[PDB]
Amino acid sequence: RTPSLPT
Amino acid sequence: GAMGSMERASLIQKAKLAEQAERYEDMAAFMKGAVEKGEELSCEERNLLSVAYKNVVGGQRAAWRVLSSIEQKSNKGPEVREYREKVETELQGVCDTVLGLLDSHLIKEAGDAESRVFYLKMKGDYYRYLAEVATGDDKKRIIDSARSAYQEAMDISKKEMPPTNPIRLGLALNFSVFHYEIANSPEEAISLAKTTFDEAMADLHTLSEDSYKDSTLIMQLLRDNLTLWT
Ligand SMILES: *Cc1ccc(-n2c(-c3cccnc3)nc3ccccc32)cc1Br
Repeated sequence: RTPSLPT
Repeated sequence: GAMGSMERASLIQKAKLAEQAERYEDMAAFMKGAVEKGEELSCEERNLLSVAYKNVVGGQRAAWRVLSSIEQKSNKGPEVREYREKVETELQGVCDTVLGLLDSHLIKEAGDAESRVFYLKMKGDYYRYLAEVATGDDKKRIIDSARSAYQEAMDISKKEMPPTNPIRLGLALNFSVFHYEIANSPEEAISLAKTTFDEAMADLHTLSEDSYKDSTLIMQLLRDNLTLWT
């Protein structure tokens, strides 16, 4: 899965 | 709810403490309590809400993926499926709680672009998480709900925010992920990431050093995805 915005 | 007797300011203070203690379930419960006080949230408060639930659901999603992978390799008794279902239901419940807070009544009271875009982005993200685990009759509607929320957020951000605004950038990053991972639209994903990157690059000259650091961080995440997808 591709990375979304991290925290 | 259970936080009904605690002062709003105490809930926010305790959310910050829970963040420091890496107690994200507590953090989320404190922020839910704060939202349920009925007042609008500040920028800092919106970010506390986001951090808390992203950490909670992030753990759940990671567990679901581990279990789903095992289940698929098994296809043995019903246990793997049962436990995957248990984690799935708990994840769905967290998503439903967040969606509930946005609908009752964060989005309807959010008039400024920064707040309204932030909440619609969150709405897109949590429908996206629901989509990741959906299989039944409502899967297409779930995907469309994510899409609709992200699209409204994008339309406002394009009208009201500069191309370097971190919220605008993070929204584009996550909508591009939606297209690639959920909507089976890799070309749309790539286009959105590249147009967002390029328009931001051209506006960096307007920024302070601190703003520049924020914007370029998110731009690098866009670039990282483009590198992975091409
Ligand atoms: C979805 C999302 C996007 C952007 C950030 N965020 C912000 C920010 C600025 C103004 C208001 N809210 C958030 N600043 C950031 C710097 C670095 C990385 C991300 C940043 C947060 C979220 Br949840």
